[PDB]
Amino acid sequence: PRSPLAGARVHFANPDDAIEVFVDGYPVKIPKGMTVLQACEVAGVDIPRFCYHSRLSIAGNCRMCLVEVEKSPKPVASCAMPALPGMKIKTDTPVAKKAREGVMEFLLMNHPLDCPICDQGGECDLQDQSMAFGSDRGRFTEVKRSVVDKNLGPLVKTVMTRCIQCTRCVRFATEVAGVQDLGMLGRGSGEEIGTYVEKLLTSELSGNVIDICPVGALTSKPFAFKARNWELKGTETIDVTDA
Amino acid sequence: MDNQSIFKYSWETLPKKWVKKMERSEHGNRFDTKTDYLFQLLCFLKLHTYTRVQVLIDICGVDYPSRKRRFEVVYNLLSTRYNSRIRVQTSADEV
Amino acid sequence: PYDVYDQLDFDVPVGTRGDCYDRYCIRIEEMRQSMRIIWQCPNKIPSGMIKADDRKLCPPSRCRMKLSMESSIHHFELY
Amino acid sequence: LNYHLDSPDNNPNLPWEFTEPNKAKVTEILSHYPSNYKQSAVIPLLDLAQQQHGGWLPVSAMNAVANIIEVPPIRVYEVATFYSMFNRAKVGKYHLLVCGTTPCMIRGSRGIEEALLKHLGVKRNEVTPDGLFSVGEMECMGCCVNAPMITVADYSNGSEGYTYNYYEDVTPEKVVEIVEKLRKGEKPPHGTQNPLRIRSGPEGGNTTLLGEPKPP
Amino acid sequence: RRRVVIYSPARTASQQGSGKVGRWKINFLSTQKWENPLMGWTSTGDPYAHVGDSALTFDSAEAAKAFAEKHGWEYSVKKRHTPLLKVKSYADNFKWKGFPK
Amino acid sequence: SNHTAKWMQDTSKKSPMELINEVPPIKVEGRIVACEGDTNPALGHPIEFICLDLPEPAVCKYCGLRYVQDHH
Amino acid sequence: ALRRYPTGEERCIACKLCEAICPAQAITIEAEEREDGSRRTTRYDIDMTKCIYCGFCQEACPVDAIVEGPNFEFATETHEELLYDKEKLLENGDRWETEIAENLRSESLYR
Amino acid sequence: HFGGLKDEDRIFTNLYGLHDPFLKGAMKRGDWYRTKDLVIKGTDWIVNEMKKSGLRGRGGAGFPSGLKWSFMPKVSDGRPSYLVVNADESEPGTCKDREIMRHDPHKLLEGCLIAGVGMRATAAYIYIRGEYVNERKNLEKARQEAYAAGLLGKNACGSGYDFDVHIHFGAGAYICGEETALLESLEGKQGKPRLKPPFPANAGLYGCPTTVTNVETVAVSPTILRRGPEWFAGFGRKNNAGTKLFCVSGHVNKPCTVEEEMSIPLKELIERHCGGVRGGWDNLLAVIPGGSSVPLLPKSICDDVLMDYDALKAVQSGLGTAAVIVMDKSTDVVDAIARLSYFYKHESCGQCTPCREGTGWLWTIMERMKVGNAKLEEIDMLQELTKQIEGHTICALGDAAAWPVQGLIRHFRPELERRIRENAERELLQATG
Amino acid sequence: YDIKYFSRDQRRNRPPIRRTVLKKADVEKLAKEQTFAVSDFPPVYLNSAVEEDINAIGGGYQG
Ligand SMILES: Cc1cc2nc3c(=O)[nH]c(=O)nc-3n(C[C@H](O)[C@H](O)[C@H](O)COP(=O)(O)O)c2cc1C
Ligand code: SF4
Ligand code: SF4
Ligand code: SF4
Ligand code: SF4
Ligand code: SF4
Ligand code: FES
Ligand code: FES
Ligand SMILES: [Zn+2]
Repeated sequence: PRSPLAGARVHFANPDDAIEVFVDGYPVKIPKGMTVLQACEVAGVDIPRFCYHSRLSIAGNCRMCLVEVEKSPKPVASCAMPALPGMKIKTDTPVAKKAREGVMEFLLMNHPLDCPICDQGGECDLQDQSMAFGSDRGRFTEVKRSVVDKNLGPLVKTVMTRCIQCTRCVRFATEVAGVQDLGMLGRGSGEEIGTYVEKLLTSELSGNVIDICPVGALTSKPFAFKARNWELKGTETIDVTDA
Repeated sequence: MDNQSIFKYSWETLPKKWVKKMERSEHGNRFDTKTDYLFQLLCFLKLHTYTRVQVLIDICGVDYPSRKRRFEVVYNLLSTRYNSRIRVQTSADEV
Repeated sequence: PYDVYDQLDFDVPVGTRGDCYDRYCIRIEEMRQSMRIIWQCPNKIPSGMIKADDRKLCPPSRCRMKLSMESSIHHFELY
Repeated sequence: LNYHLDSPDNNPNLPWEFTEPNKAKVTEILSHYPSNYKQSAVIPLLDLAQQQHGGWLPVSAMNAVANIIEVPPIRVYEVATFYSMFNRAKVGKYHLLVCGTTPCMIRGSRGIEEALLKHLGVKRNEVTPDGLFSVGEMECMGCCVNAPMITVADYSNGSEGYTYNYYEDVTPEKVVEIVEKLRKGEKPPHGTQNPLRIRSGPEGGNTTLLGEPKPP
Repeated sequence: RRRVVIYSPARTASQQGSGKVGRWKINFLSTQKWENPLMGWTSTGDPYAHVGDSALTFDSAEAAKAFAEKHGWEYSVKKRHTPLLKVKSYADNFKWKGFPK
Repeated sequence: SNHTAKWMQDTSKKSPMELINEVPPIKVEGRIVACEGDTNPALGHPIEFICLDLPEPAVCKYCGLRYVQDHH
Repeated sequence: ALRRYPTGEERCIACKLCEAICPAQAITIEAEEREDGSRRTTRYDIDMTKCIYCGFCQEACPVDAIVEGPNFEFATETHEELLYDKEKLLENGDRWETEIAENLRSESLYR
Repeated sequence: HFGGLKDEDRIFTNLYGLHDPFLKGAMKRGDWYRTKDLVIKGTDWIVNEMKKSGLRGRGGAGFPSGLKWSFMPKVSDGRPSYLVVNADESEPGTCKDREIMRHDPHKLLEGCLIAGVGMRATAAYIYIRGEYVNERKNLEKARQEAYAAGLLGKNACGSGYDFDVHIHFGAGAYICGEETALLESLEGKQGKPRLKPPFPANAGLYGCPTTVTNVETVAVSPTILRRGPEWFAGFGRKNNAGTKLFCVSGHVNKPCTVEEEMSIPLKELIERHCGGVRGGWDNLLAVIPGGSSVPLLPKSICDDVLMDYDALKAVQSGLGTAAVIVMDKSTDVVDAIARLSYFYKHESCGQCTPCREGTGWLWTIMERMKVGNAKLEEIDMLQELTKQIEGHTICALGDAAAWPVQGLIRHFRPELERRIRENAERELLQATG
Repeated sequence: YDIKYFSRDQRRNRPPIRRTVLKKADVEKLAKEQTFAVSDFPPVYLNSAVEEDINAIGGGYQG
């Protein structure tokens, strides 16, 4: 008796057989090749993520969804980990807690410090994930790294100072959008995301890019600084422009 | 860590006919009872020569607009002689 | 005794025949006991920190908020 | 260095291609992979472009190779900017790279670096004008059991004559001699500068495999 | 009397959390605002301008429906979309194209 | 022209934008700077490390000071 | 008062933090991207009455934009005044910019 | 058993290349003898033989190569199979594979063929390093001569086994040394690693089953498979056996690279084959047994430690690539460690955040500690950061960036504390004026 | 210098709420096994007046 997150109608392509895994104790049923992250979801516990979107491909890139699966070595990336019958998942063990604390420590270490001007402040994943799962004190004094901002037409302006190298935008632009312009170039700490020939992005779904990109770097230009999120009310309607 | 004595004695000697829920937390000890015996229960207290409360501190209402029994009446009352306080919390609907 | 009050012994006067005069004398004796406490504090006040050790229930001070990074996140979320 | 082209005076998007022998070599290079996956050939092809433009690698060349392997140019940009052996800053006719890492530092490389830099007016990834001599620094290039080394890349005749050779067992006087011999003369015999030792081992009598091999 | 709409607010399109989904909530579709001529603040005259989504948060569509029916004002329940759960695979990410045609 | 027209009314003394354009660039020496003024607290403007690899000045996003790299 | 940098450049950056923490909701603030690029406030007003004087303003501000100067003699004869205008009169708080400054220095240590 | 390896048991009889070219048209003495029989003796026999020998993978992991080859799909399939040789040695201090490739290439080629058969592999790619233009020229000449002689191709030697081998230029980076990042950079994309749950035995190079083996093991494979696995197991120790070539360089009189048997006392190796240290156990301060990715070994420890996969692995370190470095008493050990950490900063490509950020941070802290501009709680913070990075990265370059500083603040705390104290005293003395 | 937020934040590290139901069987069992004693019923919190002076404490000074 444990409803999945948000309600999530699992498929059961072959409903005659389906594995079962122990998530934090009590068991849950799972289709053949479902990932550990979706198994935890079905069990009803959310796992912090940055570089995993249910509509794009997987990439163990942000390294924040770590859990410990007993019957295994120390760390495990939840996503991209295909569930096995009987593995002993565990999410709230000191190992996982410290893993999350350290990773958030590194992100917020080499992040910029401009929340009170950076819109998506009040909506930011990185912000909420840090406040809920990360530590409370930073230990860092030396100079950070900063890059120059970029223009991508009059729809998606970017202050790339805060491009935390998730490749969500890259994977979207190469899988769902269709046009391959965005790309991650550079090395090490000096790694930017930007078209190399200062071109624009002549495709639709770029608003979908600005929704995908969690931290507030790619943001809608015509909604530059007009409001935070906590200020305005949302009504759920349909569209009439398209068909 | 405050008044386990009075609460334990009161529960172990009460007529167990009219107690619907007991919670011995550390925030406050709760005797959730039925609205039909409330006067009976309170008159048991204030008179029994061990758990005599003798002072009623508060009668507050709480509103839960999602349950069939919409309201929640709560009586916070202490025992100045036995240095203890208990919270008798009853349910109550519209009329 | 919710707070430090133990280490702060005092008197707690009590009236013998409840009426206006005895409540009045109680009030004056309570003034004097409060003076006893107000002196006992500045003789024991243990110079140290204040208000917290977690910048998740208490906001960080100005220097940290404007120098460190996670201090700004916590100040923002907390306000 | 940088991660965004700035389109200088005469290098925005001028037309750029290969020669004819370079076309033949391009076919030969492209003939080593499954035709479905030709993206791999991006690593050798890129290099060829260098040897055709003097270690330059202009943006039109990246576009040309991206067109020759049928890929959106951003992937070729990624490849050409992630690695380290590709330069995009028109180094001089001769590039001089000095190694730095602990097993090669503690043999006295910093001296070679400082002396080579002082003999010219350059500043460590800078171009001595009359635009011969570019100098720069690199991480461990292997062979760090031999000596403090100095590698020289020669872009003189283009695809032919381009030569990327080491120079081991060096001392600042030998280095200044070598660089001026490169200017005036043409080619100094590379190697290890009078190896009283045997390459990649001891000095004099090698203490292994003394007389003759033998099939087991 | 007033027509009300009982829905469950969908997940925000900016974050990736889940602590705010599956929470039945009634809104009074009240929109009668105007611009205060002196300063420019947004005036109103509806007593139910904000209560429906400021304090009235219900546990389930059944409870919210019974409550609206009790106070009498007529309602019209909406639907709740839930994410379908497919199966993913890093191998499917690194699939293999066929032989040359 | 439009923002200062929306908020300011006097249009006799110069608007904030006009003053912050009247201040010239800084012409710093290295490649990265940090803008606060001259104190760490009591002057706000948290650390805002900003790159300087473009032939045009770089604004600071608080109290735009337009730092510029000096040499090549 | 709304201070500004020594360069004459305004301090406020429209975080909405003061408006969010206002326990009396006595602040209204509405911003827009300026022409030069930086973000500033198009309208900022505090209807002083509804603004009980609690202090949270000068604590929520990450750039010390808004502050409470030590002036208590403003006893106008018409409500509209105490509805301090759209940042304009608030900007004129800079007529105390010296005095206020002093206070801030003496509170940089323990605050 | 002990150290000291006779001349006849040695394998790489070319490591110096004077009377012995690459093409082996003059020196076919060693290789290509009867590979026809060794491939028509079936693949399962080859895997059994390797498992019986004990060839712990000489790349930096130590996996039992028998299992690693047995992991490939036994029953046939559709999509073909690929072997890939990881000739991308660029860990600072290793100069063995360079000599193997430059002087004795046909060893690597025949080993590639025999391992491709032993893995039911269809093709095989050797990923050379970038700045090896002359070595690459020699290797490519050798491969062309092997194709010309008909010894590597459709009918490999006399077997019906089809096999194509291909060289690939290197890039210039170092993360390409890793398994999955090697497969990636061979595809054509940037040199970044993959996630392990799709192990490169069912989803590898092109998605085909493809395994990556270091040039060491695949180059030693022919002679170990020919001379019988007992002659191989008769070396080293019980669980660690074989002949490995060390590349000793740093602060010795004679910097060298020579092949010995495992479990050889460092004293014996250094004092016997290489030149004795400038002062034999007198001014020798530190020793790094493995590559630059292995915690230190102070003087007191390394006097009597064996050199294998377990002895120093039990002490604290790991043999890794077996590139022993020595450092005298007149070389700032903290400066050497800082330089290594700077290298690791300059090589971590930066897919996932822990390695990238933490490595920049480690370099900064190590510089500040080199000058002496820190406190003691800062060295404890260094240990903490080390632990976090080591735990939670994608693959072993995080451990690489974490291990040396860990070993440093493990075996060298007193001198570091002394540096800090002296800087503090000098700062106070200067501030008093 | 050793930030570690769970061990510091023993908050949210509280045990779960434990519930139990009782029926007539358990009620009867507890009623039978239970037995009072002459002592430890509850304790009593007794306190009385003393009629103390004013100038006593610390010569009537310290506090
Ligand atoms: C940071 C890093 C550096 C590596 N460097 C090398 C290298 O120089 N040579 C190599 O063959 N493999 C290298 N690898 C890959 C591993 O050593 C891998 O286990 C090996 O290629 C296969 O092991 P085996 O062939 O010994 O069984 C590296 C891996 C990492 C994570
Ligand atoms: S996206 Fe902006 S608001 Fe969010 S933490 Fe990152 S910098 Fe702050
Ligand atoms: S700024 Fe956006 S695209 Fe860049 S790493 Fe961050 S979330 Fe990804
Ligand atoms: S907190 Fe400060 S700058 Fe930010 S919006 Fe308010 S007064 Fe304006
Ligand atoms: S002083 Fe307080 S009441 Fe006035 S607006 Fe500022 S935060 Fe609110
Ligand atoms: S250091 Fe680690 S996470 Fe980073 S590129 Fe290397 S294997 Fe990937
Ligand atoms: S979500 Fe699993 S690693 Fe980023
Ligand atoms: S350190 Fe210079 S060659 Fe390896
Ligand atoms: Zn500024």
